[PDB]
Amino acid sequence: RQAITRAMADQARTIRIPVHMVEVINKLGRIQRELLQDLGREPTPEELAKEMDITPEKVLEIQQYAREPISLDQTIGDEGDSQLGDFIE
Amino acid sequence: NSVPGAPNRVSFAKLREPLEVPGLLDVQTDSFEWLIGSPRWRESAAERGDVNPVGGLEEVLYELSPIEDFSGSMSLSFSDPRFDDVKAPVDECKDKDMTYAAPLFVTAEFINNNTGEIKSQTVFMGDFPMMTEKGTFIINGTERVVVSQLVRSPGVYFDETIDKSTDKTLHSVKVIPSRGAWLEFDVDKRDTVGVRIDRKRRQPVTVLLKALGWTSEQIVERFGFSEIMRSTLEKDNTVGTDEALLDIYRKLRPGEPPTKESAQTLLENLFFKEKRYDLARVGRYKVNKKLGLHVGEPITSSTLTEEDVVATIEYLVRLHEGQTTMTVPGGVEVPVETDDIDHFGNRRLRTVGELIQNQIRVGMSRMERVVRERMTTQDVEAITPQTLINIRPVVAAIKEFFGTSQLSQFMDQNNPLSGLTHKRRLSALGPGGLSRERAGLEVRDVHPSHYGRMCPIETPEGPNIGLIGSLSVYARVNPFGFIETPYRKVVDGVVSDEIVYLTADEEDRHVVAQANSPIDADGRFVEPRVLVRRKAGEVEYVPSSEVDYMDVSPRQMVSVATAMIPFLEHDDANRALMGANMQRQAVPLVRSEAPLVGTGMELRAAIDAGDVVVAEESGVIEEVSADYITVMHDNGTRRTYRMRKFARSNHGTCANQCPIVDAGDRVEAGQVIADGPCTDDGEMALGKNLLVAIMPWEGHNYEDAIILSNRLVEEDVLTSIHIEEHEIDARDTKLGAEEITRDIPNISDEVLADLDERGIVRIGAEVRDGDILVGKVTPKGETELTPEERLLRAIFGEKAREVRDTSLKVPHGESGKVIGIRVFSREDEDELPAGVNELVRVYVAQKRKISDGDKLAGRHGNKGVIGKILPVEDMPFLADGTPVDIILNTHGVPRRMNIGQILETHLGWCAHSGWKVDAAKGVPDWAARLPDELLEAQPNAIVSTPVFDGAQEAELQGLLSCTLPNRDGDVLVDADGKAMLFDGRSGEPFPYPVTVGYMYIMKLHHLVDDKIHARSTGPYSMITQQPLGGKAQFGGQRFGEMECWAMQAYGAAYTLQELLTIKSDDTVGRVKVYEAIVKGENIPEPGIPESFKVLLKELQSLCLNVEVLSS
Amino acid sequence: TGPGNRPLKSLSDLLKGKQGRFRQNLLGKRVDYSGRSVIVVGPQLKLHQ
Amino acid sequence: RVLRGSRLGAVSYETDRNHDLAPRQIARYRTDNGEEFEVPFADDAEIPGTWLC
Amino acid sequence: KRLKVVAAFQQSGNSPMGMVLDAVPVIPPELRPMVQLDGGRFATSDLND
Amino acid sequence: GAMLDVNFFDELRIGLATAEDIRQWSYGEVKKPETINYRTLKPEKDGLFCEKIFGPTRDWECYCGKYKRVRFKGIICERCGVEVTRAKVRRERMGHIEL
Ligand SMILES: [Zn+2]
Repeated sequence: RQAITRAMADQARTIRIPVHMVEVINKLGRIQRELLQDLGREPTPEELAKEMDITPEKVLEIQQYAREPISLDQTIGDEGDSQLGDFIE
Repeated sequence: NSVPGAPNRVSFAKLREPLEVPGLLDVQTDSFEWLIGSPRWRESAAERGDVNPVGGLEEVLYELSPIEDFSGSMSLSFSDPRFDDVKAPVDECKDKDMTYAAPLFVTAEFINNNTGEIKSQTVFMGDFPMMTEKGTFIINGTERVVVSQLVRSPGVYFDETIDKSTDKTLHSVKVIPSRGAWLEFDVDKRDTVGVRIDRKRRQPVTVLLKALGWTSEQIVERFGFSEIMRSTLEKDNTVGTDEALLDIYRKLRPGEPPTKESAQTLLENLFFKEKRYDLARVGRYKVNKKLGLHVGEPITSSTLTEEDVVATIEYLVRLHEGQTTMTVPGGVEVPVETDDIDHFGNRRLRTVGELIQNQIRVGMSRMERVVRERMTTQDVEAITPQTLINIRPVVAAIKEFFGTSQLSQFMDQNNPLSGLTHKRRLSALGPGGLSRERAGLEVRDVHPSHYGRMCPIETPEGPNIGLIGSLSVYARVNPFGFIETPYRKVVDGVVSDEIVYLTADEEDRHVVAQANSPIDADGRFVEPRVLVRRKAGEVEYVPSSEVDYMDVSPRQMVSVATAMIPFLEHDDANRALMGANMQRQAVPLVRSEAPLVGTGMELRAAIDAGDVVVAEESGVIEEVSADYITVMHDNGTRRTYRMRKFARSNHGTCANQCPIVDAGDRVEAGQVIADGPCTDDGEMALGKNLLVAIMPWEGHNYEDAIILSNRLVEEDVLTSIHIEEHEIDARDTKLGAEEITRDIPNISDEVLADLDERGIVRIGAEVRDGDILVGKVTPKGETELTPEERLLRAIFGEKAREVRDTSLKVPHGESGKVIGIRVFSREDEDELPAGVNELVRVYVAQKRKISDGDKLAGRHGNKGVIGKILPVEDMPFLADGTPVDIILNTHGVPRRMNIGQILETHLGWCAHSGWKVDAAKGVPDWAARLPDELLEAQPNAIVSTPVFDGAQEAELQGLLSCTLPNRDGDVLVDADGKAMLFDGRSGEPFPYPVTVGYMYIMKLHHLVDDKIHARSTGPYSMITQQPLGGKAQFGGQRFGEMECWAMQAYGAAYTLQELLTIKSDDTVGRVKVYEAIVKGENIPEPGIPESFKVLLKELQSLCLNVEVLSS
Repeated sequence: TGPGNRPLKSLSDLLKGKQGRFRQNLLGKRVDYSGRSVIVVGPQLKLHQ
Repeated sequence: RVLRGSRLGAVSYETDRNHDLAPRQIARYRTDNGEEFEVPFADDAEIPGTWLC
Repeated sequence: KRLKVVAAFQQSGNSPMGMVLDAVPVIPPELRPMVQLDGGRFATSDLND
Repeated sequence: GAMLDVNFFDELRIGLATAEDIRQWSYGEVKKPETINYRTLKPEKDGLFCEKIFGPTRDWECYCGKYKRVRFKGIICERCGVEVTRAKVRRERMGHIEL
């Protein structure tokens, strides 16, 4: 299980993130889902910073680090003829 | 008629219809409250039988409950779907961009079988959107409309395609369920059977019946009468049940060890266990009515049965045998007949309740999977349905459906007719249904079952013809998802008044006469031979006794928007289609004047349009404003009605709501109290009434081009207010934060005059193209300076000013006033997306005049751009000095077969002038069928022709004969309908009389500024080095393939090289060409384009040594 | 595939099919120094105008 | 509606001066399996012995 | 049908040794770029996976 | 035979590539499955955007930042290991993977 979690930390993201940041992201997401169930709404970052005992700007930096990239090989149009990358100035 | 605020519009109605037009948004509202389980629905469906009314949510909960562990040792149940109140009002949602919704509370109940408890929590299931009283949904502030979707109903479908190489009819069957598995019982090319299941390519009946568990003798005693089945029974090659089961398991699961017991149960699970195979209640009703199985008992047990399977096979072998009818044992005999995939008995309509129900069912599927998961992994006697239920896939499913879907579209509202047209819309494309390109030609056509149900006129004329129609006026949706249709039933020749909602199959049971049937005012027909419609679309002259149904009115076939065209019966369907399709594309004028000539639909359609404030409760006016009317009810209470003034619609058009009553007025319930965008005095108004002539003038009205008078510019007769909303956000970054302020490095102070202390402009500031709206600057950081810039900053004493300015500049060709500023802030606790600090939106508005190039059209398909706006003097003007307003073309009229515009022109001059026929010798013979209070008419009086009961040739011409003069004794227009015009340019009279009159025309949303587009040097792409395209940018023009063909065909090789290289992809070439132009030098040699080098690098990347050689 | 079972664009997928490099190059290129508008009749003008 | 991005790389604009450059050295690096690589270093630069060629 | 491809390898200066592959090339990265958007939303080109 | 493609084209010969030619084309071996740092947003060494291999992203600026002028051109700084040049050779330069 250690080696498989090592692999899921290393080779599962296109931008490589070190393992401690991956684990605190996973902890943040687990706490976010659990407080979504219990609180009934999506939590505020100040509440999550209260929960994981860090600062809200640290929460925002973790949220910035948690965003996975997107592909340029889907069509924005419902009629599919133009790639998404055909609109980038 | 019979609406208390209706203005006196006079009709030509010869026939008095009993049925009135229903509440046209019932197709949305009743479906949605069916899904809710409103008490309104609860009583209403119970008023037509329906001993057990079940809501859609109630149906999903009952078909899901109970949930069970694999052991059978504990169970979960749901109960009591109840709604809360909404979380915000409508206008507050629409302003603050919150979606309009209401929470769900569901009483769950967990039971341990091992010890025995109930666990009754009240589960917050999640937010749930609500249909507004306009029949729409508001999502994230945007306003969306769910489109109704046609699919084929689940059931048993029958056909044959005879093989021309074989000359044998090949009868086939697709037993299609909902959410199930395929099975088809064909007849092969040989004398065998095609019992292929879920595409497993090859099966006889014997493997299925011994797989069912019949003996050969049990096959014999039912199937006794065909050499077909006897040949297949001698092609059995496997006798014994378990051998057939393992053969099925082999052919179904290959790559799997066989077991004989699970093979019988998996087959029992795949077709009879109703948790993985669920043809609906409608599918069960369709099959049971098709084979006469449950003729005396209501619908349950939504899976199949072996009785139904053997009845299917027997019907198949008799239909491949040739029979007329057959009774199954225990069943009423059904006629041996095949099936259509286009008749409306087979093609149901998934409404919005069906769609939301399916989305909630597929969300609860994943939620149920999670419940099955943590039923075992969690501990026992410590869990609770709070711990069990995760609501996230369900609420994600709902949010995914209301967004990002084929069926969830924007409310297409440039005018309330297009609102009422995007509602009540039928689509055959989407998820579940057929796609566009895979679908053939036959479903695009019009079966005769469309009559009275789906309008055979109104459809888009693009690459969607036939796929998207609308409802008829009087159509209504069956609780089984079919399209029912009213009929006046006629008994013994006497027409009764029992209105009977008939659907498509029971239409074919009977035979139906028409609205233009002569009645003796006591029901009875006077013709012994009457027009009638037979089941296959046949028309006969019936002996006048067998008819059991008559139409409720005329125009029962037609849509709403198409029923707003006078003289429809004179126009061909092509230009009528074009006119009805453009009639949803009118724009709101600043005046909105009612037409002189119309139908009886303009009042009822506008009060059902939503965008007319209707007096809800009868009372008296207390105090008015331009923004609200305080009504004084007749018992106590008072009520305001907040007018929406200058609201932006979804396409830039305005949404003013002016009141139309005074302070002392007394109003009643159901009365119009405030006109909307395209309304006047209650009824519809999509344009203006203009004096028109039909001469060809100077080649300016060449081939549907239209000229105008300058008076339309002078009096603002065609003038719309366009409102455009711009947007910019303050966003976090690594280098700091985006800042909205006046400090905007490098720039004059004069261009910073209109903005406030913090960068945004103030209300009322006229902007041009390319000005500053939101003064906003971003941090950039430090790079090296070029030494020339270093010298210049050394000379001028300027700092670096390290921050970089990206202010919100207004784009090209857009100007006008600035009405309103809505601004959101993260620090002010507003909700914002992530990393965003301040979101400001600016309402920009302008008042566009009419202009040469604008697209105008009448109500008949006669469309066209504006050729030339002539001045007011150079105009063919009438003998009184009145100029004509617009001038159409003659040559476009006869070849387009649309003379309804000519009849509208004659009728419009008749209505403008006003008439009073002579009754000195009584009624003249032409005006006999013409009803009373029509013998006179005041000038500029509103009239109405109903669609298929309108003015005849005798009535129109005879009324045109007597057309009393205006101010002096001036009979301007003769009996023929023409008049003598004078040339405003030359001065001589025209040698021939010219057809004149008043036609009601429209202004369309295909304006010039919305289409003009040009670029010298703008933004490029990122991946390729091509110029970026689209009017949102500066944008380029696709020099396509046939263009390359044409310039090869001239042989202009150098210009082709120009266009392919140094305007597209020669990255080092573009700058040198721009430089050589500005220096005024020779245009240099075109280099190697980028798209070739990309291909070269990809071929080198694909392990292919591409070599380039000169010798 | 990737997210939501959409198959990944391979290297050979750049050249083949609808969005293939050959055909999309053969289809057309948007160009600079161009423009468009709706047209109206010009009945007084010369033929070479 | 318009969306833009940025390849994170600086685009400087000077002239391709072919004549006036900083003068430079060339160091011969050899790998294991008899392969020669010559790497252009600056004059004012210490030449490292080990190298990833 | 075999002599077609056999004489194809024979006549040219090719070698069937290159049919198997030992070193795989890599396309230049600007052809498959990872461009950021406004806010760090990255846009890969699906070859990088 | 001209890869710089100066306008005298006559033929276009497609040919199968040897592994010798493949390693002849490349300017380095990528050997780490990295793209870019999440934090500093600069490309990683031995990755799929490696400026040591593929080239500089900043016009005439090396990775370590020792040299930042166009007069410094056609040299390789000993620390960063990058050939300082114009930043469009990343359109042309290929890498390889020894398997
Ligand atoms: Zn460096």
